[PDB]
This record gives sequence, C-alpha cells and structure tokens, in this order.
Amino acid sequence: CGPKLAACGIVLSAWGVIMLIMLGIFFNVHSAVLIEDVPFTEKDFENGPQNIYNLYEQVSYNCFIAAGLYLLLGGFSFCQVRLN
Amino acid sequence: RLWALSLAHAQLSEVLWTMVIHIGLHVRSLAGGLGLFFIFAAFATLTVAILLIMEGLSAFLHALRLHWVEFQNKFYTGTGFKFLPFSFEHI
Amino acid sequence: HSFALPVIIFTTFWGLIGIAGPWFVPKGPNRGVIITMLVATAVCCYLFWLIAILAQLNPLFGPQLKNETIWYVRFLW
Amino acid sequence: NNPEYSSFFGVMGASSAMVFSAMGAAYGTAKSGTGIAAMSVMRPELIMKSIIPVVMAGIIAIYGLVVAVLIANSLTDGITLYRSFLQLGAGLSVGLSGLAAGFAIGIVGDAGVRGTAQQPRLFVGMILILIFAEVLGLYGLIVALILSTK
Amino acid sequence: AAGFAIGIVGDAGVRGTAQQPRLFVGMILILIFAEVLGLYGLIVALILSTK
Amino acid sequence: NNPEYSSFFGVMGASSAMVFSAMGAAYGTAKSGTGIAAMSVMRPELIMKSIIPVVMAGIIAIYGLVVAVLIANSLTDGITLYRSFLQLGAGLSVGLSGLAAGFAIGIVGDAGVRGTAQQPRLFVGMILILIFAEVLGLYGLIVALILSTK
Amino acid sequence: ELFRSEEMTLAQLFLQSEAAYCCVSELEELGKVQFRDLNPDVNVFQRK
Amino acid sequence: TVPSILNRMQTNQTPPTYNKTNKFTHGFQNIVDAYGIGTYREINPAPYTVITFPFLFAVMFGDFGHGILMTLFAVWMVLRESRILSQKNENEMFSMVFSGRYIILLMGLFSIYTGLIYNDCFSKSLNIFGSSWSVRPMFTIGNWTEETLLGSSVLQLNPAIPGVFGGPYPFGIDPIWNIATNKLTFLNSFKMKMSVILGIIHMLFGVSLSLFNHIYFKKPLNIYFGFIPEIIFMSSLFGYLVILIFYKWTAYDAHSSRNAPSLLIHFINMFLFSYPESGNAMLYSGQKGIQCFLI
Repeated sequence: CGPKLAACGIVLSAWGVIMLIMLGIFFNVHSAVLIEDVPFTEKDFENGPQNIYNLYEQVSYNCFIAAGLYLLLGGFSFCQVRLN
Repeated sequence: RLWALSLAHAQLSEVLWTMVIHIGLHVRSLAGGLGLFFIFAAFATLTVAILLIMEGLSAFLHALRLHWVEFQNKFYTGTGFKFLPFSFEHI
Repeated sequence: HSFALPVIIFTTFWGLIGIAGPWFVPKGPNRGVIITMLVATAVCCYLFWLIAILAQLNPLFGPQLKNETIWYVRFLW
Repeated sequence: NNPEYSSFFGVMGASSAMVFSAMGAAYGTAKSGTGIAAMSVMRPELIMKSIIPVVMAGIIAIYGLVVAVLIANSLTDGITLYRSFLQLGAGLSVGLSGLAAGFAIGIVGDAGVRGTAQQPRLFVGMILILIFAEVLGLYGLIVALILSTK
Repeated sequence: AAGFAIGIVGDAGVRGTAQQPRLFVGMILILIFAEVLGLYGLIVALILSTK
Repeated sequence: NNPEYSSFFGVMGASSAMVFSAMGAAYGTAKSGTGIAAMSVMRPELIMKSIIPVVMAGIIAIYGLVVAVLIANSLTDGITLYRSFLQLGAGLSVGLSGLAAGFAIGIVGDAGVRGTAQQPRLFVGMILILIFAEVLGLYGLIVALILSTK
Repeated sequence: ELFRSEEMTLAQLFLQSEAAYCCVSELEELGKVQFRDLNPDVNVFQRK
Repeated sequence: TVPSILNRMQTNQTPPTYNKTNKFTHGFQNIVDAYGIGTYREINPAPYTVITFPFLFAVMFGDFGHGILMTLFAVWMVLRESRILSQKNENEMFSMVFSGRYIILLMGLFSIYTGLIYNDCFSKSLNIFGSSWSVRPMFTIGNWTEETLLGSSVLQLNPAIPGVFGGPYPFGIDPIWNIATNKLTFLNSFKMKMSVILGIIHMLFGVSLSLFNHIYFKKPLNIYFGFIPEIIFMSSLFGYLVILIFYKWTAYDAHSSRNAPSLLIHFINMFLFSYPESGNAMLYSGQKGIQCFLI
C-alpha cells in the first residue's frame, strides 16, 4: 500500500461520494440532461413516462450504492494512511 | 488560443465521459454499483492525468504566454538588473 | 419587468466590489496590491459575464435535439 | 440540385485539419522530447522550463481540432460543393500550416533546449523563437476560420 | 502521428532516464502530450462518424 | 452561369498562399533558430540582436496571410474561372516566393549568426544579405496583389 | 507603491580604513544595500 | 573617530530593480521576473497579474468539476502549510506546487466562477438555471407547427422566433446547450467572439499602462508622438470591431437571421476599403463613409 495509495483512496473517496450523490439526485429528479445516460430501450415509450421513470429510479439507486463503495474506500484508506 | 484550449479541454472531458462513465450505468443494482465504482475510479485517474495535470500545465503556460507577450509587450520594457543586496540575511 | 434589472443588480454587486471594496482596504505596503486585486477582479469577472449575457440574448438559431430527447422533454418539463 | 461525391472534400478538410496538425504536433513533440531527454542528464533541474516546446506542439494539434470540429459540425447531407471546397481549403490550410509550425518548433525546441542547458541565458531567446514558430499554426487557423465562415 | 511521437519519446526518454533517474516524471508529461494526439484523432473521428 | 468546381482553384490559391509561406517561414525560423541556439552558448550578449533572421522569416508568413485573406475574402459560388485562376496564381506566387525567400532567410540567417558570433562586424552585412532574402516575399506579394485584382 | 518599481538612490561613501570593516558589517547586517564596483583590477591574487 | 559620511550621486548609472513580496504576491512576482526585470520606476505587472493570470487560466480551464478539484488541492496545501514546511524539499515537483499554493488556489477559484457561467461540470450542466428554450406546446401556434409532427420521426431545430422563444435570459449558458446536437456551433460562436473581445480589451489596457509608464517617466514626446497615434490607430480598428459585435447582439434577432451579415467580413471589408456593393447588406446608415474614415 504505502501512504501515497491511502491518500489517493482518500481523494477518490471524497470526490466519488460527492459526484455519485449529485448524480443520484439528478437521476431522482428525472433530469433531462441524463436522457442519453439512462440505459433506456424501445419498450420504454409504452403507455407513458412511468417505464423510463423506473429506469431513472434504478440508475439513481445505482449511483447512491456506488457512493457507498466510495465510503468503504474512505474507511479503508483512513485506516491505511495510519497503518503505513 | 483561449477558445482553442477551451474546446480541447471540453471535448477531452466529453469523450472521457462518453466512453467511461456512461458504460457504468446498468439495469441491476449490484452490477450497476460495482461497475460505477471501478468506471469512476478509471475516469478520475484519466481526468487527473490528462486534464488536471497536462492541460492544466498547457493552460498555465498559454495564459502566461498571452500575458507576457500580447499584454506585457505593450508597456513592460522588462530590461534591468535584479536587486541583489549584499547581506548577512543570505547566511 | 426587464432583463435590465438583473443586469443592474449584477453590475451594482461587482461595481461595489470594485469601489467600496477598495475603500475598506487597510494601510501599509500591501494596500496598492489589494486595491488593484479587488478592481481587476470586478473588471474581469464582470466582462466575462457581460459577454456571456450578450451572446445569450437574441439567438439567431435555437437548440437542435435527437429524436428520443425531443420526445422525452414533452413529459420531463 | 447539389451532386453527391461532394461532401467528400469537406470531410477531407476535417480529416486533414486533424491529421496534418497531429503530424505537426508529433514532430514538434518527438524532437522536443528527444532534446529534453538528452538534456536532462546534464541539467535535471531544467525540465519544467524546457518542456515549453512540447506544449507549443500540443497546441498545434488543438488548432487542428478547432478547425476539424468546426468543419465536422458544418458538414451536412447534400452540402453545396462550394462550401465543401471551402472546408477542404480550411482543413489543409490549418493542417499543413500546423505541420510547418510543428517542424519549426520541433527543430528550435531540440536545439534551444540543448543550448539552454549549456547556457541558461538562452531560455528567453528560445521562448521568443517559439512564439515566431507557433504563430505559423495560428496563421493556418486564421485563414481556416475565414474559409470556414465565408 | 502519436505513435511516431511515443516511439521517439519513449526511446530517448527511457535512455535519458537510465543515465539520469530524474527524467522519469518529465518523460511521463511529454508522453501524455504524444498520447493525446491519438485522443484528438478520436474526438474528431467520433464527431465525423455521427454528424 | 459560371461552373461548379470553379471555386476549387481559388480555394487552392488561399491554401497555397498560406501553406507554402508557412513552410518558408518555418524553414527560415527553424534553420536560423538552430543557429541562434548554438551561437548563444559562446556569445550570450548576441541573443536579442540575433532574432532579426527569425523576425524576417515571420514576415514571410505575414505575406502568405495577407494574400490568403485577400483571396479568401474574394471567393463566391459564382466565381468566373478567370477570377479563380487569378486567385490560384496569386496563392502560388506569394506562397512559393515566400517559400523561396524563407529558404534563403534560413540559410543566410544561420550562416550570418554563426559568422557574427566569431566576428561582430558581420551583423550589418547579415542584415543587408537578409534584406535581399526577405524582399523575395515582397515581390511574390506584389505579383499576388496584382493577379488577385486583375 | 507596488504598482511600480520601488524608488532608490546611488550614494558615494567616504570610509576610514579601521572603521571600514565594521561599517561594511553593519551595512550587510542592515541588508538593504548593493555595492557598486570601483576596482576593475579585482582578481584572486590582485584583490586588496 | 571618523563618522564615515556619504553624498547622494547625480550623474548615475541606472539603479537595480525591486518590489516587496508576501505569501500571495510572491508567486505572481516570480512569474514576472522569470520573463524579465523592469527598468527603474517602470510599472510592475505583478499586481495586475494577481487577477489577470488566474483569469486567462480560468477562461482556458472553466470546468466547474475541475474548479472544485483544483480548489481542493490548493486548499489542502494551504491548510497543511505548517506541516509541509517541515517535510522533504528534495522532491522539487512537490516543492514547486507547494510554492505555487496561493496562486494555484486563485486560478482554481476563478475556474469555478467561469465553470458556473459557462455552465459546464464534466461536460454536463447544472439544472439550477431556468429555461430560455421552448417546451413542445409552444410550437402548437401554427408558426413552425410541423415540429410537433416531424419530432415524432426526424431531427428538428428550434428557430428561436418570438412568440415561440422564451426571450432574454439572465443566467449563464442555458442548460439546453449541453444536450443539443448543434451545441458546438453556438458555443464556439460564443468562445470565438469572447476570445476576440477579451484580447482587444487586454491590448487596450496594455496601451493604457503604456500611457501611465510614459507619464511616470515624464516624457512629453513619448506620449504625444507615441501613445496618442498608437491608441488612435488601435481604437480606429478595435472600437469599430467591438461596436459591430455588440450592435448585432442588440439590433438583430431570430426573425432577422435570414440574410444576417457576417461580422468578420465587415471587419475585413473595412480594413480593405472594399465593401462588395452586393450580397451581404451594410449593417448601419453611412457605414461605407465610417469604414473609410476609420482605416
């Protein structure tokens, strides 16, 4: 490891948590600038927006879960920076 | 040069989004969360190396190029001896 | 109402930073640097925003959008 | 009205704006990187001054990008054959002028960096020579923007 | 073009680095200024293939 | 009335005015630049005098830009082939006379700098030699101004 | 004021040779001063 | 006993050059001195540089995401300052970036400011800004109404015509210009014209600093035969170019877009005394006389 990798994991932890929560929020508000980013399909035009909204909800959860992995990288790296 | 560097920086960032971050989004929670973590870590590494370091140094030097040349050459004559006093403060 | 009022507000905010800001500066050798720093900050920040507004005014063409995006904006706004 | 076999020239414009400027920046970078590498042995402190020719090469590729993108956004199905040649002339005029500048910086970057390590006063001379080399990329962009918008 | 730049810079840079280990960080910067030409070639190619 | 494809030669005029002049100014700057770098080690005082060859190579790029602008601001869809040939002729006349001038500036600039390093009295001779290299760009320019306005 | 290069003056100093060592020491301790060379013959075996 | 007197000399050689420094201003002075050292009583670029360098950089570097990253890095070096001053100095790169910490902070902060107004984080917008753009119901008014049918099958353009368009806009770049396919045309028109305008402004400041330099040296001839004809030459080109740009942004609009004149062509035509009597119309009354007078 070394203190260098622990500092990298701290920086990646802070940035990752910030940005993945911001994206999780932008997906939760169904933001139009994310229409290309959501993995939509030819069936997600049927009856109304409810189908695409369920995918926006899925990618919103995925981003909040991904921020949780950067919290684990945080806790690990805040150990490693003291252990190395 | 202002426009030129801005377009490069913006489109370098755009492609780094388009063929990294976009790939991490998936229709299942576990696969999406894991994909996003590794994809964004790769994005951060490349974003730092290309944009924050290398295009940072480019914009640093070009901003100073415009500043030293196409600004300062209108008024700063820039010819003279540096003040180098004889002192015990150099000990 | 007119967009001139937001322009007057923004112009007044940076105008005070470029005038009243200098009038709050202390004494001692750093004063002339701090005055110039405040003045030039107001100048450069104001000009960048002013050019952006003038380019945003009176567009000679609008946005163009992909088939799926120009559909989904029917419901998302 | 407009023929096909016609958007081709504007595409060769966008391509050549990126290709010959990438060649210009590659010569600029290859020669400057050779000079910097061989120099750093005798003067390891000098690198972050002497990297400037490499950056003055990186901008030539970006002058290619500016025109290349400007052309590629201005392409359309059935584009008038006139506009298509203006985009070819733009693309070559940045592309090959950026190639000229890429040589001009690559050569004076290798020699200027080597000389600067043998004599530190040369650094001001070298960066002044690099302005007069890098401006050849600019003059390709100037005419290319004129041809792209005419 | 980027390949030519990486080839010359990789050779001259590794040789300089082995004589003088200070060069390595400088060589990485100059290598990014070579590698990015391929990425500019990509930026233009992704635009051209879609617009 | 006037043909499609008629603007192509006028575009190649705007391009060649630039490209060949940038190649002339690139040679002139590259070759004189390596001379200045190698000289400066022995003679640090001469650096700021020794830029004149580079400055005169810069003027060959200017003569290429002047014509390239005067061609490019004079293109249209309906261009009579006569006006389009005049623009090709102009663009080659300044482009290649600028190249010739630039090739001369590079060679006389380097020799003139290395000579001035060893013997400062050459500097007046180096300017007089160099005037007769840079004026070839001006004669190319005159013929291109004439042709592009016939 | 820092918008322009700071004001200075050249002065000529009359020095008694026993005071001179201590005078130079106090000038270098003050440290605000730069000397002008009046001895073109200065070299390793020619310096006073 | 000899007090060791002196006199102030009059027949002087040019004295050495100096300016005071502090934690913030030191880096900004170093980047001046590395390019050159002023003459005696010459204007110091460093106080103007404190902003001007961070500004040119943040125009080059105006991504809100990178603005945060650059700020976090520089803030970390400032907060850890008293620790880092005790650490290794033999890493010259780490020592150099730490020596830049305050100038690096200011350029990073301005890159947030430019990033916000340019409305770019990682090539994405912030949704905090309102809409100038038109929702689909706005096309139902018969005017351009085929958009409402064609949009279900093919690419379509907003014309920005009055009654369809949202009118004048008080925020930065509209969020819509990140998702639109034509965005680069509009955004490059902005960055191109902006780069011209800022460059003109900085050259006009540079000649104004030349006047202050010539006043500080108290030379009548340098002002009267230097600055006066210099600024008249510059203003007689530059003022017209900026006036034309600002006039187009006020007098023209979407419905005027067909046959709208080209700014660059009017500038070159002015410089050449060569309006073509045909094609693109003159921009204002008496303009041919004005062009001739200015050049």
